[PDB]
Amino acid sequence: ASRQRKLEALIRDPRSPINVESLLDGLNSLVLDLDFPALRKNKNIDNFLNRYEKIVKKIRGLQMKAEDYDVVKVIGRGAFGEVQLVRHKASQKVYAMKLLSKFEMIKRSDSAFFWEERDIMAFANSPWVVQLFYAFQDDRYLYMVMEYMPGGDLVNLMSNYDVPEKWAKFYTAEVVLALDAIHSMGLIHRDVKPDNMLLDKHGHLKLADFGTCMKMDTPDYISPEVLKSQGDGFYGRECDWWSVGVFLYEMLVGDTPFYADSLVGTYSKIMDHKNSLCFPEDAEISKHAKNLICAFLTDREVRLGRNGVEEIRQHPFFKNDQWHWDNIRETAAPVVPELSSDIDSSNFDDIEDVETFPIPKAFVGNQLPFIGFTYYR
Amino acid sequence: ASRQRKLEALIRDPRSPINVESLLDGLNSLVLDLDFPALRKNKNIDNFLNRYEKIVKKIRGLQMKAEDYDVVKVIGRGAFGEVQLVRHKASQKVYAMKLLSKFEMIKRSDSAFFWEERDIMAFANSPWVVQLFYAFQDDRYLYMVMEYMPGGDLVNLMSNYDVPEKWAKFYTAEVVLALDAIHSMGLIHRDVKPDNMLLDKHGHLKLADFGTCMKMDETGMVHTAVGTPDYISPEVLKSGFYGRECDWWSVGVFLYEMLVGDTPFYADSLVGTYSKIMDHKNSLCFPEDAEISKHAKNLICAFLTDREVRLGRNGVEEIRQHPFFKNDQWHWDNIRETAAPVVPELSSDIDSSNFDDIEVETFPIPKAFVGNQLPFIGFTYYR
Ligand SMILES: COc1cccc([C@@H](C)NC(=O)N2CCN(c3ccncc3F)CC2)c1
Ligand SMILES: COc1cccc([C@@H](C)NC(=O)N2CCN(c3ccncc3F)CC2)c1
Repeated sequence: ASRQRKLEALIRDPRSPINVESLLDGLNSLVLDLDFPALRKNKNIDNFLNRYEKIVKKIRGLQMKAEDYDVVKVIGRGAFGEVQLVRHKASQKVYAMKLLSKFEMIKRSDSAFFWEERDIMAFANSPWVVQLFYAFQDDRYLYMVMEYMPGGDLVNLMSNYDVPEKWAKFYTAEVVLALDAIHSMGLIHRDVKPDNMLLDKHGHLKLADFGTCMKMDTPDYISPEVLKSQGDGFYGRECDWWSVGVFLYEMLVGDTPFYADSLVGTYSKIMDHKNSLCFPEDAEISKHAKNLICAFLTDREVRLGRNGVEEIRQHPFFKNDQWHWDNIRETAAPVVPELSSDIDSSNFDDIEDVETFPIPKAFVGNQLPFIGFTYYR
Repeated sequence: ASRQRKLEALIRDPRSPINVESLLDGLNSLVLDLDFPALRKNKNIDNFLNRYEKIVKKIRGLQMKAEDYDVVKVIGRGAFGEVQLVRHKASQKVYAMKLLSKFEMIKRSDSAFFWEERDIMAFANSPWVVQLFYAFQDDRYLYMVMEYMPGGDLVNLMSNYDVPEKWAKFYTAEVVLALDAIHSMGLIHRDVKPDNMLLDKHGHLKLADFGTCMKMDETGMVHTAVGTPDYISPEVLKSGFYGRECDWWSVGVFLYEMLVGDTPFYADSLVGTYSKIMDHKNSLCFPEDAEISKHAKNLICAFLTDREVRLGRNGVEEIRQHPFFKNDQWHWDNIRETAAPVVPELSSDIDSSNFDDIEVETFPIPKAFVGNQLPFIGFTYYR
């Protein structure tokens, strides 16, 4: 009665683990996990597969797949895969496509980070967060089709420009609002660095790579609390604000505040931040700028953005003739990328470069961890 | 594009193996098959189950289940389970509910017959076929909820009445139309007997128990020998392939049993019966005390021949046109809308007086994945 309506409503909902796409993943995964000669000696398994052989072929053909896209260039490599500039053959539309290796994720006991990353991108519904259009999978890989950010990352920008203060003010403010959005979604980022900051066709910020994001209840940018925790300890949204401090320093000064040749040296410097933070005497930087940086680069307890974002927004470093907080993203960016075509990847550095699951002797469920991943916007 | 529309259309279709109910069976089955302590030592399995623990509880609660019905009486027992007169607690509506044991079906290498049985009752869309309203499953059982047939079976009727010819004419004609419907759906019944013939509240026939039904080829034949023997045809005995004509043999037998009161090829032993059936040219003899017309005898004989020359080889028209069926009471286009010979006098909606009174082991906890629920993925059906 109402029960059939209730159940139908669960299945309709795109956030549901039992939506149509998830239920299909369930089927595809089961077939992938069971379709091996050794396992088909079991008559239950063999007859099941025979019954569902035809229909699962049909589905694989109809459903979205890697073959539906043409790979133009690899624009990123990461711990568990790569990012590809692609074009969808039919629509001719250009996207960024993130690939994640199932084998590697399983092998290296790390097979749950993608869920929040997927959800953030699918559902944030925010101009500070990169949009996911499609998520799908093969037997080897998870794929995430996102909107292509042709302006490249902030690491790129800082390496190709001496950044004046007015620019840094803009970018910092955009990072501030972006992080606030993430925080509103109940998330701590945990890895705010310019590698994870991307510029759109109009030179405006969007955040990408949400692989460290956690739902609330490289060391250069890590905060002292997070450092001391990992030997347990707990921490909050203020740890991201530390990283903004670092970011602003890097932009204005051009080196990282706690740079050392080794990683251990850097940790040691960060821990000793009260003494180690020194603005070089040749650095062309305002008092307000220095003030803000220092406000961020304190112990967790007294750090700017402990009492939320307003105190950050109200800081006088951010005073300017060009933009307000309510309209910054709708204003002219410092650097609008000059792009020659829809596949222009000039703001992305070139990249130079496999093993699958072994054929199992019994049921092992290597596809089980990824049931639910598929998403069609 | 159109692909997402094509795929959606597959899932919408109630005949599809990937409809929503089937996809859910898929999930439930996977959880039932994996949720055992030994298997959860595999981290893929354990974490999957943890993720899907809550939502699968929710689903089990929402979905139809045996607990939703109150069992009033067991009205039938069969090879792989039982038939229960039930009442659905909320609606208060009465149904017949057929149960089939998963364990037994698996154990006794017979785990596909129910598919056609389900489909026949779900989709026949015919007054000669018992309507299935719901099909569902537990970890132990398949359930089929059907319309309750309070008039009982023809075995019952024959035992409680000397059946005159006019009656037999009626019931035979109803069986003829019923079998024609089954045949139109592309099916050979293979087990036409009065046990499988049931009377509704108004005393009219519907067929039930489609457990022997087979889908014909594109050439009408079917491919190891089923049935209680009295009603089995010589071709099916000697088999080997056979067609729709083997059901018509059984109608011959049925008509004989109604009119005469014993089976045409009765013997004390089974071997004697087979021997008689095989020798039907000589063995078929109408007893001198039997109340039966020439036309009746003619029809029976027309059915009780070798497959090659049997009535209903050239379809049903020749059967319908046989003069035995001529009468003052009904035509073929309206028979079922005319007054039945015996309207059951029933005291209540749970009256089972036309049903005779009626006088367990589960799957072991498996050490590795074995997929005992896999054979039943797709069974669930909500009309
Ligand atoms: C742990 O596994 C992986 C696998 C691949 C990549 C990564 C990290 C290094 N970077 C990343 O995920 N991204 C998101 C997509 N980014 C865009 C590039 C253009 N357009 C839009 C993007 F979102 C680029 C950075 C980690
Ligand atoms: C092989 O396993 C089984 C298990 C149980 C029953 C059977 C067979 C022997 N009988 C059967 O299927 N039926 C259909 C339901 N029938 C109705 C009874 C009242 N009302 C409506 C019915 F359809 C009564 C006979 C076989």
